[PDB]
Amino acid sequence: EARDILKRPVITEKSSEAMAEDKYTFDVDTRVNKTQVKMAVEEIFNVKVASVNIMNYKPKKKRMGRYQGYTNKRRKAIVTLKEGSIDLF
Amino acid sequence: AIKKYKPITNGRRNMTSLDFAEITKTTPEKSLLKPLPKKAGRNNQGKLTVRHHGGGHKRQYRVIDFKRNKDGINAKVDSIQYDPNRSANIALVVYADGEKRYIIAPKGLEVGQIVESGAEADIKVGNALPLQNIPVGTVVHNIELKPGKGGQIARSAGASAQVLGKEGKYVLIRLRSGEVRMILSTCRATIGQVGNLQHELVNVGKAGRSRWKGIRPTVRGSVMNPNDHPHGGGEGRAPIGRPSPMSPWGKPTLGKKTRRGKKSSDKLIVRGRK
Amino acid sequence: VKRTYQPNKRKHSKVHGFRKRMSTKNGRKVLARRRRKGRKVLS
RNA sequence: UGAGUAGCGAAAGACGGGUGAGAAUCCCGUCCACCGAUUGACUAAGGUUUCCAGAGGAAGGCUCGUCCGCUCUGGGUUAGUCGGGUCCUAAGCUGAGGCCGACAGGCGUAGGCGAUGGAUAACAGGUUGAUAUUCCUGUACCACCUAUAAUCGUUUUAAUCGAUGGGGGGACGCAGUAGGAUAGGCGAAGCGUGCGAUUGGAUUGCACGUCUAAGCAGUAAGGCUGAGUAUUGGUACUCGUUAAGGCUGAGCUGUGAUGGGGAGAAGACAUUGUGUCUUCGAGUCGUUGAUUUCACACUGCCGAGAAAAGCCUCUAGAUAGAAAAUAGGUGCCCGUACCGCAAACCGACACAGGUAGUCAAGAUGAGAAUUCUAAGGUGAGCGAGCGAACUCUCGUUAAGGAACUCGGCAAAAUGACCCCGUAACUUCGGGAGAAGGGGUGCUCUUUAGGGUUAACGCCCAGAAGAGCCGCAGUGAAUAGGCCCAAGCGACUGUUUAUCAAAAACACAGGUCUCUGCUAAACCGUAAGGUGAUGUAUAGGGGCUGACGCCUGCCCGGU
RNA sequence: CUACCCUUGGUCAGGUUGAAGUUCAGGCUGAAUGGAGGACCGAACCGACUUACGUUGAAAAGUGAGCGGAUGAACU
Repeated sequence: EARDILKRPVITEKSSEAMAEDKYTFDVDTRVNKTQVKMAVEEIFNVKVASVNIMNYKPKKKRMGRYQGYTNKRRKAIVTLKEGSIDLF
Repeated sequence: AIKKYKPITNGRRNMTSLDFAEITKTTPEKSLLKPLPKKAGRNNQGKLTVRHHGGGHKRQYRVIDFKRNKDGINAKVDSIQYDPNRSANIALVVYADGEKRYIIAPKGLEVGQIVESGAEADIKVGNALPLQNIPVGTVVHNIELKPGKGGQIARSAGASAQVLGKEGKYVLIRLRSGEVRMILSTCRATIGQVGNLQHELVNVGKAGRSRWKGIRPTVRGSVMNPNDHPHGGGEGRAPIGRPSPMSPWGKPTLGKKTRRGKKSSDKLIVRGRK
Repeated sequence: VKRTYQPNKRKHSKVHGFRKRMSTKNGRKVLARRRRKGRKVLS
């Protein structure tokens, strides 16, 4: 369930400047609440989580050659931690 | 009791109102009030079935007891009060055990006077007792038609009826309308006349005052179109143009009787209106 | 000049809209009629 | 085809520099102009990525385009306290059983759902290209859980808790008045700035003088004539009109929160080509006038002005044993970008239209009117010439002054403030701003009330004289033409969205008639409803239409 | 959209007039006080009377200048 709650990390410039602090950004399953996210991070990465914020993103319109559609909707979570650090690249 | 206004304005030129000198308290009793949302003459289908009922002032309902079934206990009168839902004033009484309720207020009622109901009560203004125990000739109000149901006759401001005679289990009585009728002798009634006798002398004065009371205007039938009303118009003004005036629904409306035949109360009506 | 059609999210979902159409027999007729035509949007 | 014709959708731009293949149209600078009870700043609906950065110039943009609300690529919305849900109910909608009905189905009881209302714990500063009461720093508050504990003592009782038990409360209209505070405005100015090159002055020009929730103290007035006893919300007694605060509530003020933050200032940068900031310094006064904010508090009136929960109390009754305090912990879901009186909403359009609420500076004034400005925003997505006829919008005009025309249609004229004067008629209120006259700037004396106030002084002068200037003194803008006599309708109101606003409709008043209550009347096949939680001083229908004086003859016909 | 209604909310710069009532004075009327009204004048706001313009419109009902109501049978 823990490997199914967290989907992948987000690597952008806003997320990197946040990682300058102790904040890490994830894309998570669109059905979970922030308590599940908090407990999943602690189990997978073996750290101590201080807080967690979440937000929802709508689907966007997009084209590929006269084919109008939508992207997937997504859920984003930002995890502040007290002790430890997550190794990424 | 009737105060006249000076003609400072054309609207207030002949207006009249009654001063509220009988009222002794201007705030109702919180425990006996209930909500009363308005219906503008519209039934459970949502359609308008009675004309000319509209949006007046907001009102609360005072719970009045027309039964008077607490017997053998005295009640002392506290105050006379205004009631928006009827033409008579009301009085708040307090029973010896501490209960309060409203009754319609009779003509010569005063604060502090004690009032009583039962079969052994005395013949004095305010008392309620069965018609069997009321001597002939008494003036009486708030009469029942089925024993224990509550008073239904003679409840307007200044209304009264008087007892005439006695049959086996019925009592003769003359109503304010002028008709004489038999009423079951097990039915209660209250002694006296209903107060606020000046109520019908008021001159309303302006169109807006009757709109404050929930009355919307009335359009005459002869200024409508033929598809709207039997008096639907011709060219210019026109006479009635028929053997008899009609209603908006095409039925004669001047002189024709509408009481239904074969009613059970036919045998109780001794003499009708004249 | 005020035009007809002043939009409103709640009014639209309550007058048209799936549950309202399903609450009567003649609304279920509409839904079946649009299914038979192959229409992409039902209410 | 009409034809290189009509149009290019309200308005002020000019020049220098830059970039580019290409510039009236893009970027930067200076000057000029327009709005400013708003073309400024917030919040809703509605829209749904239009938001930001880099790249682009085929189509869209009424011209151009290097630009863009357009195309490509990649990004952006963070909540225990903000608005909803895990709270409450209104209208209304649904409704287990139930009632009715060719079928389909209609109604309705308990109960549910349903805000536009009731309840409800967070503020100041910092920071990004794009979010912030959400992130960061500081300081708080509210629920819930477990430990550490004084008080806890049969669990009747006792502390405790306690009812689908009782009582209170929440809890309410409209108008007016006199106040208390505070916000904001204005003038001296306690410390900052700089001191002029066109004649002159320097006692002179310009400005700032801030700062939260929470916590502690006290407190301007407000309400209750208050405060005990015995008995069944009520009845008898004592101190009473004291209000002393006895009690209850109550705006606001002082401390600290904060030797902190920010700050008119640079005066400290090696630098962040010196910009920006490493860094180090600093002021928090007294006057005046004062709400449209903070009480339906108080007084008055008739048309007599929601509910339920949260909340406070007394209980039947129950149980070790529950109290505050300290220390730890825990705190979900949805929305959050951007436009938003509009180039993004409703109008087919980058459309002179329509779109709920909040904030509201200076001079002048009664004013949110008028003209010019502030804070802030904007220069309108075709231009350059020439100054033809004709059309539109605007100004002036000799002599005459309605001769025009269906008709003074349109225009002109009146207009603010102060003083004087005011008819017929009348329902005695009115008519009335009737008509008709006169005055107004600036300076100096004398007086001189409100006396601003300690006071002439603060300030309108409260007023009288004596002077000066012009064609003209409410020198601009804005601000009633009036009178006489007849129809019609008493009056305020209403009407043919989009050719008729009226003499038409309403109306207060009058009169006739039906209706004794499961009322008559009306909707419905019925059940069920309105009438009405009303009861002849009431309810339905017809005609007339304030008020005054009145309302004649005919009952053969229907 | 529009007509009527139901429940629950919101808005109306300023000036003017001076009803009941009350208090004194005179001898029933005079002065103070008071603050009524489908009252008056006039912005916001709501309307739509006259006129000019527009009529392959800026707009499939508008704009400019005057104009009616503006505490109420008000507007939203």
